[PDB]
Amino acid sequence: LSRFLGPRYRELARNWIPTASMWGAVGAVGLVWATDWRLILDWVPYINGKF
Amino acid sequence: AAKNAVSQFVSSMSASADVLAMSKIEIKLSDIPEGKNMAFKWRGKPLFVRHRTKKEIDQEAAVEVSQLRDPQHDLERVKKPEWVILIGVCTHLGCVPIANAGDFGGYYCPCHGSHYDASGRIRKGPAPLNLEVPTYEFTSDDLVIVG
Amino acid sequence: HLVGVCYTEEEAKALAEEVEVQDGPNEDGEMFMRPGKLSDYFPKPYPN
Amino acid sequence: RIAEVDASVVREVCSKYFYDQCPAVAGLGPIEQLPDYNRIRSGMFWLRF
Amino acid sequence: REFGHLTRMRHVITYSLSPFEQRAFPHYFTKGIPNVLRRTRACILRVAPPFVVFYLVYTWGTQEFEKSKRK
Amino acid sequence: TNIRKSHPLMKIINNAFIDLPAPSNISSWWNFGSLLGICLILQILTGLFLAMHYTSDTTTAFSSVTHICRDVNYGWVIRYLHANGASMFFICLFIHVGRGLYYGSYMFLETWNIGVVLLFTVMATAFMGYVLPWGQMSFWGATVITNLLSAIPYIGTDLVEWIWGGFSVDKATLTRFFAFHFILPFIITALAAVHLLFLHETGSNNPTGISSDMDKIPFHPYYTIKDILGALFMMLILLILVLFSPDLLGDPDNYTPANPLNTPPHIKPEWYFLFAYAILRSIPNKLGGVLALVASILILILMPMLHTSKQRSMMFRPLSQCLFWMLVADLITLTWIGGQPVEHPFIIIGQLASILYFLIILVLMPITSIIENNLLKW
Amino acid sequence: TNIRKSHPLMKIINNAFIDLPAPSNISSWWNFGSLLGICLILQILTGLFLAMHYTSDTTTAFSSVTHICRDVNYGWVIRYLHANGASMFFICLFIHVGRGLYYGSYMFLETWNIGVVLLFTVMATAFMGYVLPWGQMSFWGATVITNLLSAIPYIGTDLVEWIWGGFSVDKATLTRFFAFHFILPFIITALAAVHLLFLHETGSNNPTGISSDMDKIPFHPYYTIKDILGALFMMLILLILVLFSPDLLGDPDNYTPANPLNTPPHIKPEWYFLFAYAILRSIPNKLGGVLALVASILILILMPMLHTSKQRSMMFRPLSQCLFWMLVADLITLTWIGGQPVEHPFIIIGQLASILYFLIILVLMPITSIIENNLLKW
Amino acid sequence: AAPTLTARLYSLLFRRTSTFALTIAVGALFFERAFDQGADAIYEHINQGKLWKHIKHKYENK
Ligand code: HEM
Ligand code: HEM
Ligand code: HEM
Ligand code: HEM
Ligand SMILES: Cc1cc(C)c2nc(SCc3c(C)cccc3-n3nnn(C)c3=O)sc2c1
Ligand SMILES: Cc1cc(C)c2nc(SCc3c(C)cccc3-n3nnn(C)c3=O)sc2c1
Ligand SMILES: Cc1cc(C)c2nc(SCc3c(C)cccc3-n3nnn(C)c3=O)sc2c1
Ligand SMILES: Cc1cc(C)c2nc(SCc3c(C)cccc3-n3nnn(C)c3=O)sc2c1
Ligand code: FES
Repeated sequence: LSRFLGPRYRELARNWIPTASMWGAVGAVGLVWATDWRLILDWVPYINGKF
Repeated sequence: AAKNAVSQFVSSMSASADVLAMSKIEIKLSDIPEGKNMAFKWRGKPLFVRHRTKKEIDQEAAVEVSQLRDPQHDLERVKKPEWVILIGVCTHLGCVPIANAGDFGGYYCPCHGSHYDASGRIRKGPAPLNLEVPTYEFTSDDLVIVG
Repeated sequence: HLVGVCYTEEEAKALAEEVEVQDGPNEDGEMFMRPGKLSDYFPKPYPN
Repeated sequence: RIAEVDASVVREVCSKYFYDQCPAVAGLGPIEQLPDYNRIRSGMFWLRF
Repeated sequence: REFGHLTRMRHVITYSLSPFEQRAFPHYFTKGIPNVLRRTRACILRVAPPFVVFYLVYTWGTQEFEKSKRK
Repeated sequence: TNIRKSHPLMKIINNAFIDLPAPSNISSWWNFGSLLGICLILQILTGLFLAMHYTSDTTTAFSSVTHICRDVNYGWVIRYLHANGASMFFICLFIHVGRGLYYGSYMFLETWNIGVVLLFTVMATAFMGYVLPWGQMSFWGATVITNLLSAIPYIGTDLVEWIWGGFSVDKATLTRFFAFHFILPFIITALAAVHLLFLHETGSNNPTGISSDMDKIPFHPYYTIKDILGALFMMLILLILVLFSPDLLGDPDNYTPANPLNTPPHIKPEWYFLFAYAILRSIPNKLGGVLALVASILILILMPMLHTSKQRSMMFRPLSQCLFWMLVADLITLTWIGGQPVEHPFIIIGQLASILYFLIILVLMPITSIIENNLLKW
Repeated sequence: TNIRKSHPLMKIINNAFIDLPAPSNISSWWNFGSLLGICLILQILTGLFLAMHYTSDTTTAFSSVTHICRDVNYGWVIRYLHANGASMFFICLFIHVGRGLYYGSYMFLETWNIGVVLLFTVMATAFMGYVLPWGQMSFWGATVITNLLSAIPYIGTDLVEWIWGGFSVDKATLTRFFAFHFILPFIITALAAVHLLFLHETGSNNPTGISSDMDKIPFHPYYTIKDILGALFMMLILLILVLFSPDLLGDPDNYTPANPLNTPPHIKPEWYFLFAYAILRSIPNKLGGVLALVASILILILMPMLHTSKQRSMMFRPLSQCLFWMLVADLITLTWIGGQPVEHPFIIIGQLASILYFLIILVLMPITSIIENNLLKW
Repeated sequence: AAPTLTARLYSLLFRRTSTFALTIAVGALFFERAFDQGADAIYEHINQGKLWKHIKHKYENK
């Protein structure tokens, strides 16, 4: 289609990819806290949460 | 409100055992004499211990390298030639046969034409890969910590 | 239940050894007897 | 002085004067649905950015 | 969405009769049979030919599994 | 005054079921929404009876199910109500989805997207319950899913040794299968209330596709009596199965207890999972198999944006109706192939019918609607 | 588009919790309604954990409760959360009722009458759960109720041999106690939603008794932050009991298994049933005992028509406030007497305080409000 | 009119509201680094020579 294409659509995407990778990287580091993701737990070894 | 209210609720039902010292802690005895595979009810499915004879080695090393499509041999996984540890599920679906039946000395799967060998080999289709070997460390002389 | 409280795991198998117990039925035998397996409760003191 | 103004100048000067600031409010009736001062002051910060 | 707020309509009249003034079965097997023969004639050529294709594949499929065995 | 319009509880009942405006030409294909709500309540009450006598332990799971069919009073009728009531749920659910697809009801966007979520949650619920009796199809059904669930690239093997309690199959293994299976039908109930709340904003579609505000009738008494009659005709058919053929839809191999050492001659799931199983075995890969299984339910959510016709329903579109029943006759083919063994004729037929399921929805349907627009000059 | 005011789900949340008009002078006695809703959710989640490991059989009931405190991981913290969370529920419930009685909140007639129903249903729920562990108070507590429940004149002995499964005491006995105790907390939840629906028609009362439509504030953020703070202060006190004194409120005699043979030295219920037990043992009859026990909860429903004062709350009525705390100091007396043995001093004190509980509510309070009207010249 | 050090973080991060809701995640770190120095070490100090790992060096001599 061309209802969404234009110089104004990815205009506000270029303003929101900083609000996007922050959409994604927070949820990506949110996915280790929940289910005790143990192959990325000691990605940085300062979190010795498992006793 | 997060680090101890979701992060600690797994063990009641998770990795942590409830019987603690139980079966991969045990002092495995000769709980089956030489040449059979009898069921035991621990680690879920029967780990099949077997007393290994003097000429079952050359059943396993006379077979060369080409058409067995998964290279995982018996000099590498289990540390002693006269010892072995097995798990009772196939790679694709999950069957193991009735004991001591087969053509050249393995376990013949009557689903649609398979036959697993003794120490975790497959000659047949449509099985993709070899047998699960269980975790182990032969630490002792004769009290078996398999896991 | 005494491993890490007042005894180690050795010193605890070797105390369960000290009394043999009455296990269940098997073929080519009877309900046989055997020493303690470290999964045993403390042995009871009156038949019934 | 008008020709120098562009979109990044306007975007910068508005953040200096508006963004997390305490405003002053006056009202003359009937004003029962004029929103609370806490709800007005929370309307100065944003949701996404 | 309630009844007196749905649409705007002008110049149409409706006549209706009470349920206690009527017969339960005026015509049941003297219009019920030729009206379903009209509704069946309208649908058949859109619905039936895909299921005649499942039949010819079932019949050929369960005939090349029998002759694979015993020559 | 009128207490139906001024009482705080009776107002909600009156706006939802009594004075609701409804189209006058609604067919009996619109009966199956309340039939689904009857089938859900039936599975909940019957399942709460079986859960007081079931034991989740792999040494006594098969024996606690034979005990209720022989010892407990009225346990045999309640057990076979539950197994046959689940086949009744899945046949009404497939009629319901095929209705909304033929008549263009997916244009109610919030109502259609809550429905695709509800379809996943009942399919996962029925899978967990068929593990619980622990015969030789509960065993070889559980392992086929969870070695296919170890082909998730980075967290896959983490998730397979969580559901068995940490392990292979033991006493604590079917406590997690049982607790999921207990909880999910009560989330299905909450998602079905939100489902109807979004439909109350527009009212119903009708077989012509054309809006009908000029022709509404009240819901009571015209569709309160028509829905009671269809529910009685459904309780008749269900009891014909419980009392005259209670083992017709099941498999005999699930009356043998689970044995890793013995061998089952074939692997056949329930009839309502047989179409998904045929799409799996046509992909020689184990990452591309679990992808194409999940993409066959998730393709329903693309139906609003694939619509290129000027009209809403298929009543006046004769070329789109030949393609609709080519798609139904293709899901019958995939149900037959899923219960056959894997040899030569049933291996090429199975993958040429997995291609046709995606070629009709994604390519042939949006092109056929544009040809119809052009023959009517829009 | 304000999406808080136009979305179909977000509208309901906004009208109920965000933009709700509330009085500005609401005290922390108005905190205990949401504390009761926290205590109910806590008892449901913790109870659903204990029900996967409990066994309802009189040979293995006591042994399945010792197993979870010793074998199952985190079973000891979850069991003592449940026993101590039930004392937390009953202390918030008695604060809640005493609030609505002092400030005159019973004038909301539909809200007050749903509340008296909710008080019966939580008292019956907590009775069934204390039977389930089967020690020597679960035994001698069950028989004292059900030989008092054979003194119903025409259907009494029909109902006592229904709840034990038909027999005296056996395995199928605690399947009926367990199934009632499972189901009733989910009916309590449905009655508490209807409870708040009728309060939404008027809004809240306030400590002065005077209507406050000229001084409303929004519920968010002023009482969303004040209710979160009171809930955190309640989770602190509950964990002081679970982690530093988990056996303070219970009785030691329930750690001995039930035996019709041995003998318990005393019969003492839980602290929150001790006031009703003292009214029972003051009536030398068994029909007039079960009547006066049920009439001590059902007297709350006469509070709207016993009100003879010109003002709504007790803030400006100093003689009605001396009678309000004479009634609280009389329920403390009846709690102490209910845990004492039946000898000479505790037998006349117990029946002179059962008379005073009915003399204050029915006679002395409506006469004192008329004297106050006359000293103010209405 | 020299003020006190309140506005460390009013301008940079806690103004865009980003780090106001992120401090539950970004701000989850290094306090289970810092409170073993509390509760655990206070616990073994009140009970000195009474726990198992105090006295276990005797029978652990192989
Ligand atoms: C447990 C599952 C479900 C229940 C209880 C349920 C219930 C209902 C009910 C009572 C109606 C109104 C009456 C009717 O038209 O039949 C309805 C309508 C509808 N449902 Fe469902 N449904 C369920 C699942 C689904 C699914 C899986 C879908 C689609 C993927 C769906 C989509 C729709 C649509 C689009 C409508 C409106 C149709 C129209 O008015 O033409 N629902 N549903
Ligand atoms: C949408 C709802 C449900 C569906 C589709 C469903 C489906 C099933 C199925 C297919 C089985 C296998 C039965 C067999 O073939 O022998 C089963 C078993 C079982 N289900 Fe359900 N179920 C539902 C709801 C529930 C609920 C709500 C409960 C409990 C509260 C429950 C409890 C049980 C129990 C205890 C078994 C034990 C095994 C047996 O009785 O065969 N079910 N369920
Ligand atoms: C499980 C039981 C209950 C729950 C969850 C509950 C919940 C609530 C909540 C959230 C409120 C509003 C906030 C507040 O004023 O505290 C409220 C108010 C009220 N409740 Fe309850 N309640 C319960 C039991 C009762 C009982 C037993 C009674 C009386 C016999 C009662 C009578 C009232 C009254 C009269 C009000 C309005 C008070 C006022 O605004 O001054 N409720 N309840
Ligand atoms: C308003 C809600 C509830 C109250 C006041 C309540 C109260 C109680 C009490 C006082 C006990 C005796 C515990 C003891 O002293 O040892 C008990 C036991 C028990 N309750 Fe609850 N309960 C509630 C909800 C539930 C629910 C919803 C369930 C299950 C789904 C449940 C399951 C159990 C079980 C299995 C036991 C026996 C195990 C044990 O004694 O710890 N409870 N309950
Ligand atoms: C016997 C019986 C009883 C009841 C109480 C009942 N209730 C429904 S749901 C009604 C509804 C709502 C709430 C919202 C939007 C649309 C519809 N609706 N409109 N047309 N049709 C066929 C619908 O179901 S079916 C049914 C059958
Ligand atoms: C969304 C979704 C989820 C799941 C998890 C799922 N699973 C299947 S196939 C499972 C199966 C096999 C492979 C073999 C034997 C029996 C069963 N089986 N298990 N339960 N039921 C009722 C069965 O028929 S499709 C499907 C779709
Ligand atoms: C933290 C928290 C969160 C929520 C979501 C919450 N919700 C309530 S219930 C609100 C209410 C309704 C729905 C209807 C009528 C009156 C009141 N209401 N009015 N004043 N007070 C003290 C009331 O509770 S408390 C509470 C506390
Ligand atoms: C509405 C209502 C209903 C019932 C049924 C009820 N019952 C009692 S007294 C029961 C009892 C006795 C006599 C002796 C030992 C222990 C317990 N007992 N049983 N459960 N709990 C928590 C106990 O303390 S007041 C009350 C009020
Ligand atoms: S099915 Fe396991 S070997 Fe073929």
